[PDB]
Amino acid sequence: MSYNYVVTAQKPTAVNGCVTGHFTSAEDLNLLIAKNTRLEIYVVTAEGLRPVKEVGMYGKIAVMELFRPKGESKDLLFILTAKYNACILEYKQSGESIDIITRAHGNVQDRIGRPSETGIIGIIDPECRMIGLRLYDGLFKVIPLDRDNKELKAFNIRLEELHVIDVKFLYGCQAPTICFVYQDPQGRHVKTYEVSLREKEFNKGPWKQENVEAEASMVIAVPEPFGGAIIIGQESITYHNGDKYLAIAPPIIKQSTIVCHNRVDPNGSRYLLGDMEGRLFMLLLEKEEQMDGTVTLKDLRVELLGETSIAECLTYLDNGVVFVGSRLGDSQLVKLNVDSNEQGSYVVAMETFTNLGPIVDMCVVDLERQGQGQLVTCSGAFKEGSLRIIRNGIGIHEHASIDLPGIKGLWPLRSDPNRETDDTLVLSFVGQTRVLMLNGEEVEETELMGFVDDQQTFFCGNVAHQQLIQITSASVRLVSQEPKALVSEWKEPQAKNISVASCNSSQVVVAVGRALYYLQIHPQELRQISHTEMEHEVACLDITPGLSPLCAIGLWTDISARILKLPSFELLHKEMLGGEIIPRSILMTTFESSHYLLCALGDGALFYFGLNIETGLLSDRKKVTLGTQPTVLRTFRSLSTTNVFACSDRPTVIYSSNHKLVFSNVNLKEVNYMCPLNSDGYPDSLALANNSTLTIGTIDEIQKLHIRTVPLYESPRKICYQEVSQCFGVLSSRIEVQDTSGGTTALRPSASTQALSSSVSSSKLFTSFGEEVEVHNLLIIDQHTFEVLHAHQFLQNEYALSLVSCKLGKDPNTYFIVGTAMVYPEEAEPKQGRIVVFQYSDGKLQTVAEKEVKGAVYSMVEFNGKLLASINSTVRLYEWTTEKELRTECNHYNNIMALYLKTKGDFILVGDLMRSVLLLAYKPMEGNFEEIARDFNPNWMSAVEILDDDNFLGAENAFNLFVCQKDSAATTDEERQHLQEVGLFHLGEFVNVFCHGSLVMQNLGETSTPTQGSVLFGTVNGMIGLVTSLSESWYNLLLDMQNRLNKVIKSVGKIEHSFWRSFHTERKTEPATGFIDGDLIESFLDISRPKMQEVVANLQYDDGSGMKREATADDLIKVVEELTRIH
Amino acid sequence: KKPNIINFDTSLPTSHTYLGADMEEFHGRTLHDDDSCQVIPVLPQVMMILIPGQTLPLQLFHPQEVSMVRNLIQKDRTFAVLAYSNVQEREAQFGTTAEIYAYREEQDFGIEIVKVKAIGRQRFKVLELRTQSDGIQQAKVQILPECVLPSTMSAVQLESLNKCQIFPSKPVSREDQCSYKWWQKYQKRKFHCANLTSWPRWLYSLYDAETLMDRIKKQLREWDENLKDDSLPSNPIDFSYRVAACLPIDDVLRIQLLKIGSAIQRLRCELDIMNKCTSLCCKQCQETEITTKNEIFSLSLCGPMAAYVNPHGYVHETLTVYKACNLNLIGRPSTEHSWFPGYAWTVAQCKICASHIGWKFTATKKDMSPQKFWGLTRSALLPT
Ligand SMILES: N#Cc1ccc(N2CCN(Cc3ccc(COc4cccc5c4CN([C@H]4CCC(=O)NC4=O)C5=O)cc3)CC2)c(F)c1
Ligand SMILES: [Zn+2]
Repeated sequence: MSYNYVVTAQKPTAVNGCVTGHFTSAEDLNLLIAKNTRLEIYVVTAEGLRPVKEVGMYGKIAVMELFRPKGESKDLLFILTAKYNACILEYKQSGESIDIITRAHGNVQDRIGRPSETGIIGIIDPECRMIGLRLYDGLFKVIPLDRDNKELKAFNIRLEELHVIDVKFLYGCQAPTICFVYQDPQGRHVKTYEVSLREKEFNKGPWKQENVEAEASMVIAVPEPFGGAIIIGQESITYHNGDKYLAIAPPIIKQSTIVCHNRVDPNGSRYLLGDMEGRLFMLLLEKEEQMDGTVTLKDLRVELLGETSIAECLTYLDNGVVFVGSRLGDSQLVKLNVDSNEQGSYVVAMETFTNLGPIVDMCVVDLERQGQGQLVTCSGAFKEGSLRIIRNGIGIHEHASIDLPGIKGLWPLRSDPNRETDDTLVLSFVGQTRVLMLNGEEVEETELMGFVDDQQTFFCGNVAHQQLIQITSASVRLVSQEPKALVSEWKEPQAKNISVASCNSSQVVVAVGRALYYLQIHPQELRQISHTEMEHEVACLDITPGLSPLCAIGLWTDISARILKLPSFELLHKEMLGGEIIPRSILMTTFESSHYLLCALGDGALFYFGLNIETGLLSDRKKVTLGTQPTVLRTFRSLSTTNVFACSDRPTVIYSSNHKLVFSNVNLKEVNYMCPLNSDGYPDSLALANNSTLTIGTIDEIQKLHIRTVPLYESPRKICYQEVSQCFGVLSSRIEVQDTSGGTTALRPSASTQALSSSVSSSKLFTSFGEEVEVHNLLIIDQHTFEVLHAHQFLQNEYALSLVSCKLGKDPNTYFIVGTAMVYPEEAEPKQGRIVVFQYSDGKLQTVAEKEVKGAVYSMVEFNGKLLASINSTVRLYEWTTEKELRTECNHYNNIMALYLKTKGDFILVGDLMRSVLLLAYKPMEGNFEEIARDFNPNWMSAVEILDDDNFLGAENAFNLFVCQKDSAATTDEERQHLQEVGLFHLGEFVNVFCHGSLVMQNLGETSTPTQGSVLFGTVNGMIGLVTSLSESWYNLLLDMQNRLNKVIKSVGKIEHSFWRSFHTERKTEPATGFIDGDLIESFLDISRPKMQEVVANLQYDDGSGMKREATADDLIKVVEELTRIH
Repeated sequence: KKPNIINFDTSLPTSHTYLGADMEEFHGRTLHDDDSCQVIPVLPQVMMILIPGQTLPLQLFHPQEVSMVRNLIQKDRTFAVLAYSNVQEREAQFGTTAEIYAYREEQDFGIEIVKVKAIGRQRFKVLELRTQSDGIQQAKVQILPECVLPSTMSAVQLESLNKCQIFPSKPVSREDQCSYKWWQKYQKRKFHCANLTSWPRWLYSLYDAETLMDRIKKQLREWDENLKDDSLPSNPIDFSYRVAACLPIDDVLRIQLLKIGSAIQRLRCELDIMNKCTSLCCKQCQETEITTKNEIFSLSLCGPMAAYVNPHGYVHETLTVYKACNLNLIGRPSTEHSWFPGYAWTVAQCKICASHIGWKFTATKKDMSPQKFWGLTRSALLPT
């Protein structure tokens, strides 16, 4: 009775494994990346990575490797799923149809067995004879690799060592040999076995057991001619080959432990290492020893290359390029240049691939456009912690791109007879004025006859009477278009330098200093019309049509918009709006089918205003924050009607439906200067000149989600938004080492140590050299510039758990309430905490209130003007007294720690980490809490959210989602006090946070939409989901269409969708119920027309009277597009 | 407060040589399929919540129960003990199945008295209490399953820091600066993936299995000087059952811990009780202190509490305290059926209500604990 619909709004981004090899073809070099359920195949080239495929598998990739058996031209890919679905895939392409066929497939799980603590290990014999899997304690599962083994039948061999840490296959053995490190009460040991396929049991290893370091972690198999293995611990790296033995204890690696590695040489001469805090090491093997042709090791020199992102998987691409795959940071693509050494670093970054995970907290705010949501997350951890802003934007598709050295302005130019086709573009450097003619895809530039090479051009468009005016600071020169020769050139009347010149179809206004001239356009003549003088400096000018009934002017100091008659100096209107800085650019247009004038100041802000077509001025006062850089407003006709481009640090497109000018944030980092373009190669396109380069292309649909970063260099824990202060309150923590002086010195410049104003908590309500202690701060961050406006540091040994931004009682002020807990290493469960009420005003954080509680404040919410707190296992309600002091009102004692508190009306949903969901109701007529329903089931819960007054949604172990519903209409008390569970789903992601909101425009639409509500959830891998409700009829229709799609869509690896989505747990599995896979329903648009017809034959589509058994095919297209429009 | 010399050879009390010596033993174990309904006889005249793993001695005299024991042994060897609530007269909804391992039949006194020992094995729920006219009612029993959960970091773990999740053994044993420092790095390295989630490391330590068992072991050793691995199981399930058996708690709390189906929740509950429990008072009075919290020791490998049978068949759970308070003794110290091999019991009574709080176990030899052993029972003992 839940009938929900779950969809993914942004695919996972965190990388949990990457390989390279000749996968697409034997000649290409491919980089395969698994992010979770997605496998991305890129091709390594000199410029970088060129994506080739994105394929979504029906499971979480636990293991992949590339192997090439005999008789194969290109590598095959063995992928094992977290549900123990093994498969072997092969790339196959025919010109344009790109297919990954499944060579083999099969589930390899065991009926009984506890999965290993160290997890799944998947290794492949270097000679490609077998696949070894360590899935379970005390059992090595072997898959023979034969052409006839298309079902992947495997046998278990007993391992007597239950605690196996790391195992790999050795290189250069006549028969398959494994080497592994295991734990015994005597310590850690390294051992080797000889796996025999015929006998189906182990044998005696070539070199017997040797004792190793007590903290030996990883084994790496050195290939021929060295052989043997290298075991790396926390303090030493040892090389074993039987008789041959080496061991080193370098002090450079004692700081942190190595967690990842990747060979860089085909002969294994050098290796690449990465550690927990993110620095690259470089193991070196010396083959200087050669007695009688045998190559033997001689040293284990280790070199530190530099510092990178916190890496989970390393990989060496061709020509000194390393893809640093981060999971809790951002993916990188660095260079191992050994000659740069700018300050002692061997690495320099080339690219940076975005990674939203792990999303620890998130919030929805209407930053720019009212009604449309914007997502602000808390991504990364340690030094990669950041605030990430996710937005729907009208992405721009680029057709032809030619780099430019930061052009300072562009304008389309035509050097052909008038045919509505502009094959030229006059650039504008700082003082130079180049012109590049591009009839097709040409990029060569030739100087125009009518304009000098360097004259500091301001305006260069199409002059009247079939000419082309190429203006400059010195004089306004117009050159005849067809003759391509000058016909007129009028000098400035004041003989000064012209800064701002505006040209229209028939009238031109050029301003120098504080005086301007209006000139009419005449055939082969520049006939001056009049001249005028301004009281202050002319900051900007604009004449929008061809004689305009008004002119635009701004003051450098006063900064007031002045409008006056075009052919004279007679003023017509004026208005001053703030005037904080000089107005960067002012322009007027009729995008909304009405006369509107907009101004953009130097701070990036924009002020719209209204104007009359004939004569008259309107106010239409509104403030918009486009960006933090000057905005060069422009108009391009290749649009709906006119639209507007606001190029800034955050570019925007202004578009008005009836009378409300909405903003569409273009999906680009920076645009600087923009222009239209009507060239033959890219008709009705736009040419943008970014700071670094330039491009020419068109616009696209809203099918884009843009992520803008704000690095903090520390872990952000919780985030909240305060509207009245226009600020963000984010909790964060930094790691500081305990020096031998009684203090705590930091490790790197963090956002807490680089704020404008700083504070240290001072309350009186109540070791070893090298220990790391966590220091917690509350940062106040501006919502426009994203600069840390304040950083409050809490007491020592105080962990701040929760944070809410809300107003309490009758007090008009809004506060930040932070709940802390004093944690000490000696004691396990905190005994005392602190609820602190801050109030941000005038750029200063002041402690309004302090309350001392006996326990840890795990969560707080705003329950109808009364703060609802969870102190340990007791839920307490506080009233904000008129003396600005919290007062206890009601208590309720539970047997669980209220980790999760979610309210909707008068319904407190309480949870713990043991999936013990409890429901409470606050009866106000008496003032105490009452228990309504309860659902106790031992399992790990990650999050919980109240979908509505009856259904509650949560996430639990094995990456599952569940929906519990209370039957308030039950006539029996035991059922009334019980929460029936009515929905199960295997999401495949670990959800940390749920929040109500939507990232698309909130339009009522009268008829509304079949989906009711919207809840967004954030996962560890960096995937944002979206769950909505459905009616019974739509749920049934979508279920039928899903079952019919499962027989048409062929998945890679041939994993059944029912198995993949079935509610999974270590102890018990059930089929998915009450949940509709949005990804599958949305994939129905991508199938071919014969498959389109195969899917739909008897769905009984119509529900509004009749059934219409034909059901068509475009009706389901309309339904699926309606479901697509919701995210 | 008798430290150091605790010389008793503390394994005889868990052998019950008072209940016969040449006791016939039974080979091994059994197993009941999970989430299944079986028919189990209920032996009557027993009112106690038997935690799994807890030994229960029994003397049975009446012919019906003797014949019931006989036909049980010849067909399986399992019967049912019901966790009776505060209300008597078959007001039970949960219980545990006790399996026989020790048997003897005596023809003495012209009767076929049976001396039999059992240990609980499984946990169950009664659907309905069917009554049979013979006198030995059989219940239809639903096997309540045992839940064991993986590591809380297993879901959110990183695939690289997995080989760093096998810790070297605890250094030396039960030594300071070898625990407070070892546990800090253990927590730091085990829950490093708690940064990806929304909770601190210590919170996940509050739901860890090793950490909770360690805290219980520390507090228990603070009570009695335990021999480190003095039969304390490494398995969290068995450790939880042993600790639940040995806690001096009232009946409602035992029923509550019996309801709990996961080891971690049971351990958290046990810490809550034994951190919130200080005094034990006389139930019949609820006004007089006979005990305290720090004064609890163990002559049994099963802990400070054990089940013993008097020669009349009644079962008593006994708690050991150094110096009991507000108790008066009557009668010469006698040793006919003392459950401890070497002491002489004297019955003790409350200084006001005069209820059988327990016994004083005076010594006989001189290389013993001298006349300082109060084995107080639970019949009048409520936690306060
Ligand atoms: N139908 C039928 C039927 C048939 C036969 C029955 N037989 C009757 C005769 N019984 C022999 C006998 C009787 C009496 C004693 C004295 O001991 C007693 C007496 C009463 C209570 C307690 C004790 C000891 N004691 C504690 C003190 C603390 C400690 O350390 N250990 C203990 O045991 C008690 O609590 C010794 C032997 C054998 C059984 C029958 F009783 C029923
Ligand atoms: Zn009394």
